[PDB]
Amino acid sequence: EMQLQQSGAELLRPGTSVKLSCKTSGYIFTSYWIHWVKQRSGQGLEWIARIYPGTGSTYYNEKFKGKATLTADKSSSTAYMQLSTLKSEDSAVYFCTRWGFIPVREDYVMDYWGQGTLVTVSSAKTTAPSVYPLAPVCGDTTGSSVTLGCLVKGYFPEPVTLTWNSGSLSSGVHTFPAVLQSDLYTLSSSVTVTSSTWPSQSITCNVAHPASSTKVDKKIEP
Amino acid sequence: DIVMTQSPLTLSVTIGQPASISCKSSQSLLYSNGKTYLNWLLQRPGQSPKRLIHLVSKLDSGVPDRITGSGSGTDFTLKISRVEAADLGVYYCVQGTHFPYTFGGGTKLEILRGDAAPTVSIFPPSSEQLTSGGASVVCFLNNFYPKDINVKWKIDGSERQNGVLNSWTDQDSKDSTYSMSSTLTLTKDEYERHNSYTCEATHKTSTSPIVKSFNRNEC
Ligand SMILES: [Zn+2]
Ligand SMILES: [Zn+2]
Ligand SMILES: [Zn+2]
Ligand SMILES: [Zn+2]
Ligand SMILES: [Zn+2]
Ligand SMILES: [Zn+2]
Ligand SMILES: [Zn+2]
Repeated sequence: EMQLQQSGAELLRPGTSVKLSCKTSGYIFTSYWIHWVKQRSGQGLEWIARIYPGTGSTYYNEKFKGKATLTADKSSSTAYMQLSTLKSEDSAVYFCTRWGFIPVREDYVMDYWGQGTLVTVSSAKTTAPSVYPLAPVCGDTTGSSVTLGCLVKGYFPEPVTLTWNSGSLSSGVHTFPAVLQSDLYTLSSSVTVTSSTWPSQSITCNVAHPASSTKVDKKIEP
Repeated sequence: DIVMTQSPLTLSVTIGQPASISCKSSQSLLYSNGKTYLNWLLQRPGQSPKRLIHLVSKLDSGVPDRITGSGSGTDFTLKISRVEAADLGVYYCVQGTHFPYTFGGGTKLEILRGDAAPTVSIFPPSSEQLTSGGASVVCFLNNFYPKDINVKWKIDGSERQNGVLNSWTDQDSKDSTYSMSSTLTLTKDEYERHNSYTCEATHKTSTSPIVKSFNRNEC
């Protein structure tokens, strides 16, 4: 099982630099090219560069010469990409991928991708979120079923992890994308259960904000 | 660089029907060795992209042959003979014949289905928030189709436009429906000066706006 594991989200200040890592496993690291791809605001991919860890040979997209520097540590099977002097356009999700093209064969092998690393270029300060429980009053949906909610607001930067009952309750939940407003994000999640479950059994909202090292569990009380 | 134009931008197809996506390039993708390096990728919601086809028509291992690729020169087409729920996502063409490699803008494939009216839930401010001097009234409009919906908040009969924060989820790969959240944030003081808070929606499934409200008061 071939696997590419990337580093976590990063909050960078304008003008500074970051080194992203792409740890590989399950294949001979030195025999395949690793490419880096960039994705901004959804559908919009750009090819950055590729490195052949076996030799250290690299090829860059003219647009990125001077912006990205690719390296690879054979002893640890980790490819790195350093971005220098970050600006607005640099906020994006970066992916690493063992593309799989074999030049000599003029054919391809399966492509493996990393999960992606989100880079945020901002000078705004890190803020812990407030987690508020949403118990129904009119948001009851009447009997039969009842939906509860969880409001996570005023945090920076992304991401925040929200689960219900420590991951146990995964069906019927809707976690909405966080929306930025005035340097702070807001995110909400709703969970629809049967009238028999709640308030008979407890429903708890779990939230984690790594950047602040904030972890909070809110119990949806009536 | 080579410009790759994909059309359509989005396509709504019912499960079982065929779907085809076009990709045009500013230069022939025929390489000097006679091979044409055109690839098609699929990025599933919340997932990294994955290559479906390479060398114009060669399927990658583990890719269902419901998917077909074809074309030459500057015009290429990806065809899904019979679409399933797993085909939901954005498709891209990537050319590797010319340097640097360039991608198409993407084509979002959405599963067309039977209309579904929203299930609305409205929630008053939690005790905790009010303590901080803030008040948010949340409204959830779950599982509807089509995605097109218009929600407006009304306090004591008047439309409130300032302080509204909306968020929509992508098409659910389980029921093909959409859900959206609308939060209206006020100060504690003003919240306690009004009575009725109404979450009003406009959707295809109703000739009249879908309403959900509550009257805040005391006791
Ligand atoms: Zn092949
Ligand atoms: Zn060329
Ligand atoms: Zn040439
Ligand atoms: Zn008034
Ligand atoms: Zn009045
Ligand atoms: Zn009023
Ligand atoms: Zn009044």
